[PDB]
Amino acid sequence: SMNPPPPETSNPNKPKRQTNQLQYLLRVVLKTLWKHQFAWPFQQPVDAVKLNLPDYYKIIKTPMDMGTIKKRLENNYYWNAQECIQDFNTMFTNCYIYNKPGDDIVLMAEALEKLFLQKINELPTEE
Ligand SMILES: Cn1cc(-c2cccc(N3CCCC3=O)c2)c2ccccc2c1=O
Repeated sequence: SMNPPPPETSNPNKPKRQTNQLQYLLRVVLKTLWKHQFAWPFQQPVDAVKLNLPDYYKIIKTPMDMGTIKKRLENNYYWNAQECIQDFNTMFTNCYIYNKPGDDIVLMAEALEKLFLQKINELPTEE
């Protein structure tokens, strides 16, 4: 029932890049999802204490959220776009794993994921 530490957003010994694809993931993908009317449950780690979800971190062992992704992008945490795309996919998948089909949170994830897929469909060619 307690919260775990959040995912890492800083690691000075992890090698970093700022590729044109990563810039797109920030300027296009994250900004589009962040401003969406359904973004708010995804803008920070799930607070299992405040939300009374004592089993959330029993079931979800790879937590991820847009607040974390935003920090990772703004602090140039990633080497490549695939790492960040995997973070978005982890976020969506966690929601579908934990919750029931048709729950409000699942509908919200599905709306965000539809936009995510549209934006990643036009991920620019590297350099
Ligand atoms: C991804 N996610 C998110 C929420 C969820 C909804 C609303 C609000 C917040 N907030 C606000 C600040 C801290 C916080 O946790 C999380 C949620 C709630 C119930 C069941 C499942 C989920 C879920 O799967």
